[PDB]
Amino acid sequence: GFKQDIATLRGDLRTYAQDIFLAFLNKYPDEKRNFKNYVGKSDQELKSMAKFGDHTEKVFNLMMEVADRATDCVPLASDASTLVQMKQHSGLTTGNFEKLFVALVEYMRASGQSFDSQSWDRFGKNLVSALSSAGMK
Ligand code: HEM
Ligand SMILES: O=[N+]([O-])c1ccc(O)c(O)c1
Repeated sequence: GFKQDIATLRGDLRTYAQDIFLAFLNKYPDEKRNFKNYVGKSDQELKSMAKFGDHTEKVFNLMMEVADRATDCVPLASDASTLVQMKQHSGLTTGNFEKLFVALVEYMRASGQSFDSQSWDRFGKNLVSALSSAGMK
């Protein structure tokens, strides 16, 4: 289920982080607007950049923190607030996060593995609604 998926992901976090983030950027080309240093580079090129692996993993580490602190795939309000208030997230709307988890859910379903896709789908929707309650546009 959800808890095991957190362990699966954390076990090889950098690899999953990159795979899922690439699936997201490729599914929603316009989203690269929030990542000017990633434009005009193939998946394999992005992989070779230090800050791509570093940032993507640090994103997914935080995401696993929030996921693990969640109850029934409902994240803590304080975790959503953290995400809203991050200076790096100044420009963002819940739409950015919604698309990320759409991509994440899609990745899981297409994976050979028994991820609990429905739980992650719920977690994503519940994060979005919590982001809104903590003040994100
Ligand atoms: C649950 C979802 C997310 C989590 C947990 C998360 C977490 C983080 C973390 C930890 C950092 C700092 C990374 C570092 O120190 O290198 C970061 C930076 C950043 N994030 Fe998020 N993030 C999420 C979603 C998003 C989304 C959906 C977008 C835009 C589509 C976004 C855009 C950015 C930008 C622009 C930065 C700083 C510039 C950069 O590192 O690319 N984040 N995020
Ligand atoms: O949301 N993500 O997955 C992100 C956000 C910023 C990054 O620099 C990154 O490599 C991934």
